Amino acid sequence: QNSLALHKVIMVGSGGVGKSALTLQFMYDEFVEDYEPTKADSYRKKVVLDGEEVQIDILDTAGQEDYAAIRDNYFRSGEGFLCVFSITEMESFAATADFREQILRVKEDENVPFLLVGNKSDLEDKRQVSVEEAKNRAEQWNVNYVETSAKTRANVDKVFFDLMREIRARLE
Ligand SMILES: Nc1nc2c(ncn2[C@@H]2O[C@H](COP(=O)(O)OP(=O)(O)O)[C@@H](O)[C@H]2O)c(=O)[nH]1
Ligand SMILES: [Ca+2]
Repeated sequence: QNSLALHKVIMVGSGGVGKSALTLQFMYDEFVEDYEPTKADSYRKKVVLDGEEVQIDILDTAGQEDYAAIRDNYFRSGEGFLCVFSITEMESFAATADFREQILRVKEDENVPFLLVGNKSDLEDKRQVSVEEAKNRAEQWNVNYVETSAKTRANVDKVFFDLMREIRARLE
């Protein structure tokens, strides 16, 4: 009846960027390459965050919602956001602006816990989005930029843990 902190994370970003692959790497320690692109789902896991046992809830969104009101309701439920793009697809980086605005409209707080996540860092030779331009956007938004690979696990725990650290600090 002792209650753990429950950190509600939402994955956002355009299609194919790695939302599900990041989620499933974090949850199950597997790189999953064919996860149904239209499927949204939630995941929960106990994690030890800076020595404190907590629960993380991850909503892996898929952009499928029947109404804007439904999408906004999901976003309103979230406490922090991983805003993912693929470093190999410039258009997915451009699309992060829309997710940022959607989140800000619902959460009404420019300091909402939020990381800009450039995924597919193992595909450096296919990079379309420079580190510099992504860092500059993160600086404009006052968020951290982290590059990840769901394939190699690089920075996967970091993005989820660092987002939980922002939720913990900012929603106190
Ligand atoms: N090389 C590489 N491929 C990735 C990575 N993350 C996702 N993928 C691939 O990109 C595709 C889309 O990933 P997915 O997680 O389903 O994208 P979502 O639509 O954002 O959920 C799949 O074929 C994945 O295997 C990554 O970090 N590196
Ligand atoms: Ca997905």
